Amino acid sequence: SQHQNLIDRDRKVTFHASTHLRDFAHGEAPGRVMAGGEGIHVVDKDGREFIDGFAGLYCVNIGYGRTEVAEAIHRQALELAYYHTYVGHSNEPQIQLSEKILELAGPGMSKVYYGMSGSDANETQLKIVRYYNNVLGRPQKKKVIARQRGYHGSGIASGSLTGLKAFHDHFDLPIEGILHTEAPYYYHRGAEREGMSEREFSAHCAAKLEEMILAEGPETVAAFIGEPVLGTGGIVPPPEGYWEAIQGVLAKYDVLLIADEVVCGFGRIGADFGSHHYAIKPDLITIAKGLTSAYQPLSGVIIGDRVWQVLEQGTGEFGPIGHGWTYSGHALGCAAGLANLAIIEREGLTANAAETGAYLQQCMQQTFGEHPLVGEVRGVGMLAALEFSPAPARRAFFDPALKVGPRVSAAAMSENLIARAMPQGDILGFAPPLVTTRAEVDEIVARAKRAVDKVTDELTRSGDL
Amino acid sequence: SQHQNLIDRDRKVTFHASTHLRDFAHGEAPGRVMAGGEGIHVVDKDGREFIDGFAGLYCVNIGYGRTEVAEAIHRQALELAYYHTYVGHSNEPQIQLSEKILELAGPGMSKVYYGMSGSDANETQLKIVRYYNNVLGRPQKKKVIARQRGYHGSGIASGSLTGLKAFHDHFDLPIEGILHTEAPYYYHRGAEREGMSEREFSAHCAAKLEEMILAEGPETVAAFIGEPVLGTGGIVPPPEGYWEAIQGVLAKYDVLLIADEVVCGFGRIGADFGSHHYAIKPDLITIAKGLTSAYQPLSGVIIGDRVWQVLEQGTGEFGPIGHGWTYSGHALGCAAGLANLAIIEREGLTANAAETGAYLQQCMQQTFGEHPLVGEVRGVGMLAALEFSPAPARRAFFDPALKVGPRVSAAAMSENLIARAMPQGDILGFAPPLVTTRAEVDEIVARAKRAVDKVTDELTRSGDL
Repeated sequence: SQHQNLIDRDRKVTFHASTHLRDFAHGEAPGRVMAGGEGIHVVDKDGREFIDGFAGLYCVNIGYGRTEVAEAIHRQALELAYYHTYVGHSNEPQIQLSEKILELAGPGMSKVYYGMSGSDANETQLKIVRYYNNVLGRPQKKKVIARQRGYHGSGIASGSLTGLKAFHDHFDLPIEGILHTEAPYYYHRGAEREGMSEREFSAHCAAKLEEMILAEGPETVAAFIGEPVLGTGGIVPPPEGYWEAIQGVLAKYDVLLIADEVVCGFGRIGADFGSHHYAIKPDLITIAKGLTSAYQPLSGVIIGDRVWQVLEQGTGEFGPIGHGWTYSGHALGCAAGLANLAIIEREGLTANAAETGAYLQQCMQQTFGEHPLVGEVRGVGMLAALEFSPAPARRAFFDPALKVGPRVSAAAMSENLIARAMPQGDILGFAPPLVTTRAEVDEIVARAKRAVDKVTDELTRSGDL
Repeated sequence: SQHQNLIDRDRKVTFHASTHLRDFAHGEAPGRVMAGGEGIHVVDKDGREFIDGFAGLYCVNIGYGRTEVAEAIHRQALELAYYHTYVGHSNEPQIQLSEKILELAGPGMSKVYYGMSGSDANETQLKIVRYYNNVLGRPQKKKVIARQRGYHGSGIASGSLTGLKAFHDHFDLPIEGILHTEAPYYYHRGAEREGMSEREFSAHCAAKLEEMILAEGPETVAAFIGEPVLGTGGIVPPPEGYWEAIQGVLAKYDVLLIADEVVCGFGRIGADFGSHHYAIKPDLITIAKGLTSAYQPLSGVIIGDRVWQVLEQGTGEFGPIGHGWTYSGHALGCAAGLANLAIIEREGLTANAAETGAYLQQCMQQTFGEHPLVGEVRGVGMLAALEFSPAPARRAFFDPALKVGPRVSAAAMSENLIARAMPQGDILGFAPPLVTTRAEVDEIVARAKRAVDKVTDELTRSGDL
């Protein structure tokens, strides 16, 4: 077919993200050319239509095929596609978008700096943290604490913040000065902690954070970064009491709080930001993904009042800040951001994420809460996940070599449903577009059920369950 | 005016690249809202029209106002704006663009990996170098040598590669494992080396590189990164013999070569790549800017055959590579890339850059070669620069406090010419669009002369010459 001819051309020329590079180049690993889509559906080059239960990568939040966004980009392209935004230069969409972002983020947020990826936004965060402490005369106050199973990007420094092995192994990461405290992941607590409640587990996490700060010396610890809800690390809502306990420790030691809102931002869990939902009061916020629904690459750092004041002090002392990306503030990116945010507001998609997301949780709990392959059903808003187990009542894990998670994802693909096998475990993840309806939730759940049942039967017959 | 009211809105909400953040927020530093443009001209919100002698930031290479590129973006947006390109997934523009990129880069280049900025492409390069040596069982062979005054981006690791103070000071950079050898900058050689010819200075640079490699231990040195011609570090063509001597040293010690083509790529110096012009045979190539002429954010890493072979070996051993950006391979970015490259080909812009670029060099030499303020006139292709001096014959440098470079750039702005004051010196830089005609060169030069003469008269009167 034309589809396979295109794949075979691609094998000769493209290094793809998260791909078995040898097997893809040599024809053993599969490819797929995506060609269209509308709503929650994406279509491949053969015309095969899938329900995209993952919205790309937690990002096609307003759905596919938004002509309205294409027209917004085009109107701006016929005026000015690009000029730099260095040294006080701007474009009108960028100015308007900064206003809209700050309105959504709320009081306490001061300014926006633009990039193109969540990874580059976290590079910017790290430079800000270093500059902040140098300006304040605290040259040792520089270490940054992330968490096991956090996901913060895929570069050298941003990938050091990430707490997943795939982004460190063979790359000599993390770099110096980046530390990892406990995964905020109750279902993975040790067997010895079976009896812990969520709140006791949160207390344990806060105690370990405080111990880390004290062992390192509080005068050396600058910042803590966390997603409100773990995304790529497993779609894991925080345990009861977690954010209140963590914030108390950070305040005790004057440690900055960076909320990584790349997944949770702009409606994903039923609030404007995950920080709003969980009563997190960050000093700095990372955004991307749902900022433009992926129609253009755009990222942001939202700088709070406290840090901004010190950025003013530093530039007063030392001059213009030594930071910039050529495409920072790209007018077409900002035009897409404006159109995307206007659609979210006009269509009430944050409320749909809250209400239909609650329905998603209800349907997943009903369908999978007593399934013999499912150790945990979890989620919040338009995020959900199923973590598989050979013995749910014991929170047992499968031998990773059985590839249970990947196999369930592949079985879902055979039901024409895209749902992601999450890394470092056996977990089927869901992050559907925020336009998803209750009827579409029912169809996603029904297809997922057939896929989980199929792999359950295979594992029964092979003696692995 | 409406323009200043827009700027004043922006002062309250946006952190700009390379901006005096305090003075801009408080109304004491200027802004400018850019709103339109066609060809070599860019227009602000008041309708004031400038010749952009810097093509944005060395990047609007096919000129402003290309409705053809807007239409290509729009056509693809009506099909599919975005799906991820992870795990062997692709889109048709991405496949086509990989083929076109490799055709231009030439034999020996094998694959393309996509990002959004030159900075993120150099993050990828660093991960590749680490992975390569770990797979080969050389865990110690990891150091990366860049050069003083090189520019490789503005992140943590990418900014560590950069060899300019603004991207290090107050940020605690460079990170460990990154070294800086001699600036490839003949006019800045020490007074103790006044008598060196360019070839002698190149031999000196190669000797200092060998000295560094031997002092570090060759078994600990993994790679060397360089722009063929320094861009942001001063618009500095390499001295005669430089790339021949450096490449011999790198082969002698089994050090990989990364050519950073973000500025020189896609016609800027009159060849498809700067490496072609200077007979550089790199193992890895970084690309951005002229890849899309800034119409969409897009970057690339081009991986050569020998590095690709080890990426295959490593993925064969360890599985899919732990690297990805959400927006890698964005279909609208690749569509703009294809339209941009087709325009460069159809209009013969690489040849224009060679031919009209040579004319630019001649005009700059004739107008400024004996100008009392100009210590050096230099350039190649469509890159040119004037470095100012209080005594050209001594290669003397101004007290930076006089701000000669910034003053000349501001005087050029008063002639409605954008030409950049380069960092860390008194240098007026030029990187006009590759469509620039000979008559446009004459007008650029004439406006620059008026600006240079104005500041010369000020400094003559004040006794600073």
